[PDB]
Amino acid sequence: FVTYSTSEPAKLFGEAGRRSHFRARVLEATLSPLEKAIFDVPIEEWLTVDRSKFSGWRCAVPHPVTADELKPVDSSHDILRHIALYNGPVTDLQLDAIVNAANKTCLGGKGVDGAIHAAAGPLLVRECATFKGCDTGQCRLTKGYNLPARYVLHTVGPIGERPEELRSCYRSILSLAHRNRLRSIGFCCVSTGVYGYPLIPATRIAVDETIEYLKQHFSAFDLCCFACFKLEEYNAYTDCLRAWL
Amino acid sequence: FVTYSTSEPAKLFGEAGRRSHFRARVLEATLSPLEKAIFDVPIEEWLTVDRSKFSGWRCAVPHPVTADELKPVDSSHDILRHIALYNGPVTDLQLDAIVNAANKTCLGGKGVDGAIHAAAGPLLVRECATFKGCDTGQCRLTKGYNLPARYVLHTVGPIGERPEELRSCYRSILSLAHRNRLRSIGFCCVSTGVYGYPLIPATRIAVDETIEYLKQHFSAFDLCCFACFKLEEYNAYTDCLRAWL
Repeated sequence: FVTYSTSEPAKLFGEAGRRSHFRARVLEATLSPLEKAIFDVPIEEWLTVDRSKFSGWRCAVPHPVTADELKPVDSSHDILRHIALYNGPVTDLQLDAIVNAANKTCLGGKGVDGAIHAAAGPLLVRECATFKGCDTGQCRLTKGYNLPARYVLHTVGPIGERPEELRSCYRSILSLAHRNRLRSIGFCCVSTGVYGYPLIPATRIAVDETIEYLKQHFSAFDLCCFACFKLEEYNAYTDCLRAWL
Repeated sequence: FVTYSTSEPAKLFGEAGRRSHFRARVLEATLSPLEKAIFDVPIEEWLTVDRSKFSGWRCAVPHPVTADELKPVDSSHDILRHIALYNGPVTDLQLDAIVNAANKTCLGGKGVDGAIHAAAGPLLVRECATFKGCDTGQCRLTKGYNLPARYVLHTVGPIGERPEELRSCYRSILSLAHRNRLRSIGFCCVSTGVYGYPLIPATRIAVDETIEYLKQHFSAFDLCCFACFKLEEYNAYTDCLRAWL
């Protein structure tokens, strides 16, 4: 078997040119009047506008899930009344923001990242192309475009099992949402999955940081929802929350 | 609104470290005995083995589509009896190979690339990590693992509308499949979609190269199938094939 269509290169060198070239093509593309109208809404204004007034805006989710439909893990508990689990994709959630597990370029990728870009539509990556990427453990904020949610919080988790970098992601998301007075957030499972942060330790950290933030800042959030696409993820949160209790 | 969780960096610099680090974590991971058994099958041997004999192998597609279920565009025509269209994901196809629209690193990404890695399972990226990426217009061959198809042909199409680079992809895929005596190939729509190669010109090229290969090499293939996830794509092939006739 031959396994490549030409001679092998001198060594591995390709990658960063593709991404800069993609970023360049995204920035250079001509937006329609429909798209431009949506794209120019100032970011802070997007929270509250009526998005149906733009013919370019087509909600990507047929039946979005609103905050009133998300039951907390314990309505009696002073902290855990602000926490809910959703057994489905984070893109269903019509909240102030959802979290995207991004990479340093913020230009899309596999997994939840690709799902979010696909639901939000082409303007999401256009907004991401305009800023200088995202560092590991930090968070960027954009509009959510065709998402039911208003904003996306793009964070960059660690590749491996680096507890202090993943902690930082949760800290950055929570502080940035709070700074902008966003009151409901839908999380995805940052850094988990194939070759990533093992599920239970990751979930431990997510739960621990989010509860610590809620304890220390009474007035910050109405709801933090952990969207758990897979049943395994849902059960990890359930166990960690029960183990936290 | 604050849109980033810390100070802006001096300039955009991050990206290539993440990918090399991901590649490193993939290569360093310990395979199970089940996985190792599958992974060590020599590539040329994989075509013909009985994959059900490995407990690690779980076909990712419940009801795969075999070549006998793929009707050609014209059974009377000497060339077009070897061409079929499928209105569904390329991952359904149980053929000798399917084509992945990859990036230069071959480590996964958005779109069909992510779909293929997800269906094939974690060993696909492990095999990709072992080689020196893929150049634009060239093609790499790997085993397909949990895919119904035996192999994956990872090509790197151009980002923009570069006809000679996309031609090269089709030429590389076709010549590499033929060199290895693979006789049935499932294509995806290389380089198309948001910010990419416009659909009709891309499809023109795919059709033109594939038919030219079939004309010149009578004995190469039994079937080339264009998997068209979206109806728009299906109609583009139908029009190009009809326009070729």
